[PDB]
Amino acid sequence: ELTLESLSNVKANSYSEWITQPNVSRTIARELKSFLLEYTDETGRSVYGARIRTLGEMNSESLEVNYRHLAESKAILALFLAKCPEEMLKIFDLVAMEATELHYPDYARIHSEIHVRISDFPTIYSLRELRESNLSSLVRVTGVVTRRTGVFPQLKYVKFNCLKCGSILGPFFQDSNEEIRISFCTNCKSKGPFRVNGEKTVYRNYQRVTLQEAPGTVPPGRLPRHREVILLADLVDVSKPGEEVEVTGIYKNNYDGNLNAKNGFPVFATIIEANSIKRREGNTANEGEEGLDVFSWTEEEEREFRKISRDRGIIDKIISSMAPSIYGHRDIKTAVACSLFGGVPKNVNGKHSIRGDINVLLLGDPGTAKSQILKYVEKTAHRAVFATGQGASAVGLTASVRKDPITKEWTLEGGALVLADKGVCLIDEFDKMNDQDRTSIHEAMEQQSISISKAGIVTTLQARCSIIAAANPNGGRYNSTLPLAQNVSLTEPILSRFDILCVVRDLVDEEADERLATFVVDSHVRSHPELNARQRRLQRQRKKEEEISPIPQELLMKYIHYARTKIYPKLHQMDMDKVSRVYADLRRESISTGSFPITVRHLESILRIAESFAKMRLSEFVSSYDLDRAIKVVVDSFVDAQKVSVRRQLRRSFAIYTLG
Amino acid sequence: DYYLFLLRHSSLYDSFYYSNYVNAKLSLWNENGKKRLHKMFARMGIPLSTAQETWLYMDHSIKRELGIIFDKNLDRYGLQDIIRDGFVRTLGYRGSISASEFVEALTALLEVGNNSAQKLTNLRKRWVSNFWLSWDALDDRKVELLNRGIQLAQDLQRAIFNTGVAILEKKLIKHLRIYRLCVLQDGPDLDLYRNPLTLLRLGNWLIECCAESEDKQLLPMVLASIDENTDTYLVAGLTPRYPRGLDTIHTKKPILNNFSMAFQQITAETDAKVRIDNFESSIIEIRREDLSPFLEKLTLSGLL
Ligand SMILES: Nc1ncnc2c1ncn2[C@@H]1O[C@H](COP(=O)(O)OP(=O)(O)OP(=O)(O)O)[C@@H](O)[C@H]1O
Ligand SMILES: [Zn+2]
Repeated sequence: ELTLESLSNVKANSYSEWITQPNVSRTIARELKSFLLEYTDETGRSVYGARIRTLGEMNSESLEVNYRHLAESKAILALFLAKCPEEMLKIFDLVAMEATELHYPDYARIHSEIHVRISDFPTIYSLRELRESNLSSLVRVTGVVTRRTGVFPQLKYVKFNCLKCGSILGPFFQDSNEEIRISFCTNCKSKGPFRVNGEKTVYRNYQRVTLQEAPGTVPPGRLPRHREVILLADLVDVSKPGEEVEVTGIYKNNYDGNLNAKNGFPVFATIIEANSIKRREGNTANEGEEGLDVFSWTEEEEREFRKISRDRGIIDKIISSMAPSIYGHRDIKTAVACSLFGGVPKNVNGKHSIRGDINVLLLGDPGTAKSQILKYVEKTAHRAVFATGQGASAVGLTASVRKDPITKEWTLEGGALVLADKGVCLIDEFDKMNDQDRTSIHEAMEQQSISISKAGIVTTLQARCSIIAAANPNGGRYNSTLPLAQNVSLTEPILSRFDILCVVRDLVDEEADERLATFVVDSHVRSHPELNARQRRLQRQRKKEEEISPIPQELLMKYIHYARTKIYPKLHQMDMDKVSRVYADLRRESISTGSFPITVRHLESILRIAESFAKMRLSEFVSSYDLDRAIKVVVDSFVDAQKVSVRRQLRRSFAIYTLG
Repeated sequence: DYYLFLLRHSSLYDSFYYSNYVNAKLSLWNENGKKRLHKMFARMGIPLSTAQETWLYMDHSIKRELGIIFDKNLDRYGLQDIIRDGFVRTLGYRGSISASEFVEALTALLEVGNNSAQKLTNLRKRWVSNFWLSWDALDDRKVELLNRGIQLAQDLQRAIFNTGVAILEKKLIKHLRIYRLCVLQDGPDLDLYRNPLTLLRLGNWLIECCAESEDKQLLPMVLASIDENTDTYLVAGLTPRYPRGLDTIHTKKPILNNFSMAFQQITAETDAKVRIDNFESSIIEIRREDLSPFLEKLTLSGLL
């Protein structure tokens, strides 16, 4: 037997042969199993044991292992994995399955093999800087998905049969990029016809994708580069055409006759076999964080969620934690939080569908941090799409029709509203936009679907998306002596579809200006860029978050994701008379004096906001406090969009409902 | 056979989900119980996709070895009491039926099938009418009615579970010194609890949930349900029950029901507008106005 000290010295003048030796491969497996079983973090809890426990619960087929953990301890194995992926991964999958069969015996009846997904590889390359020295090694490459072939079954253990000797050949592992070539018989001793051994075989899922370089990475004015990526089983359909992705994989080469024929030199083709996939569409928090999905939670994190969810005033802290560095504008923050958490969709007897998402509009003076709030919402949301003004078209926010280059049949392609299904679409400068482009979202805002009838395609899509829009008033500035209908160009059909409207006014006030200036100067002071040091960095970065954020942002992201995924509150016991009276009063005080369209569509927004406030508390039933808070929000959103003449009377008239 | 709800006419996951004993032992009404059930199914070796198939079309190999899988795994989660022996009847090329499933189908047929005095009279007439529907299902010629009863039982158990989770999450059960009160005034589908059998179903769910609770007490429970059309509460008293798997040292003549004498004592002394006319003396119909005072008197009545 060998020791971790003995793996340092190498023989055979090649690392692959050194790894594949029988004596070395027995020490490697034992060391990998010890790493899997005995690793503990700072708090003292084994992480891979918990991951294995969750694997069986979720009926998963893959295990995620961080490269930093295996590099910090047993760094020689980390170097071996870095240089020689193919041989290390076969052993590591086997040891992973052996470790898994210590928590779930008889798990082989569910899945027969456990795959390992590597995460947080240190060195990141671009497609432009790939050379021949990276051949047969693990690489990390960012790109943009362009085209996807589709899922087909592929042979796994290939068999052959020869007729004159009737010989059956042993199973062959297919390279997945090179056809199995066999010409010699162990029995026939000569060339013979070979069959595929019809039936009695094992298949795998296979797919192929093309990655172009991201426009941000490409130097301005230069042509992009592309490469081909092969996705095997458990990795199919994860990436979608149009998204931006980061892939960790193995860089390989193969001989192509056409490439040699056209160029005129013995050049080879290259392709990447994908190992790990991470989505980066809309994510600017990629500067930090560890893992393949930063919106996923562990068991202790869920327990912490349920612990902090029962504190009184959780809603106040959640609201205060929205865009902490922006000063004031608490109504905007409340509307943003309500939109982010969202309502509950409904279907009554399978024939009547009711939408459950909140849309927000921000109409305000220039220089009031609306765009920064939109950027914060983009960063925090799980799925987010951004658009602005004249840069969007009718079919750029909807589905488009294209001729498939391969199949040559008319096909549907995605858009901004489809890329943000169960997400958020943000539209900055929503008033500086063509009417034909603006009117394309009428169906998606309410019916949450898209219908296309073009070139023989008659289909209906699904876009369960929420819209937060920012606009400027006529003349660039809001006239408080005029009603709303003469401060904007939008008509009733599009104004009715919005749930919350926030009018932002800039007024002269010495104390307010002094406080805002002090806050902004302190913020600029804070953000100036000037045990293990890598954790000293974390503690210093947490100290700065302590002042202005009641809860950390990374915790809040997982909190929002868990709340949206798991909770579905109901409305069993509530006061119908109060809501009916509020709706009737709001309808009466609109035609008499007002220019804010109120229909039945605004009655349901109160219930949606109540369900959102219930979601904020991780409660399964809506209480009276949440409904009262929703009524107060709706009433304050209507009173503050009036003329200065009647605002004082309307506020007094509507004040009886919001007694608390 | 097993203490599972309609095993041979539904999936395995459904049988484990809608069982009183499993729910009591694992607390499935919240997320932790569901996660524990998923972990159990993962450990046992049955894929989650296979456990959700119909019993007839379930994999033959899994069905053959179900007994060993139960025996070797059920002990870890405290569910070793679900294994028992029963009676199964088969007639030709038709299919097997157990006694438990038959009685649940009959009870489902009893429960649902087919100026306030007339309103109560029509309800009682319909309850009388359901008797012949349950009677017809005992004849071998009428099997479609038995299948209809099975479907009705599944729907009824789903509704009972849905109401019970709402009762348990909002803490509607009030712990008084002498008894525990539960009054259902608001919510959906309160028109199913106008029948005594459905209220007994919900009470059996709640008592089963309370018996396996670590809290050691034997207080009787009171369950009240409103009917808007009649403006009357239907009120039932339920006796406590020992845990199913508990030893025989406490075994005796079971806990006695003392609600009949208390109700008669309160009714005789005061001119309350109560109706004690059912065969079961523990079920009464009290007008809406009299509920809150009457219960107060019960608090001082004693014998509970
Ligand atoms: N409390 C605050 N109110 C307004 N602006 C603030 C505040 N704190 C900081 N700022 C800064 O003021 C600047 C003005 O913000 P911003 O550019 O979003 O304004 P805007 O008029 O809403 O933008 P746009 O026309 O792009 O929608 C930003 O640099 C922002 O960071
Ligand atoms: Zn041969």
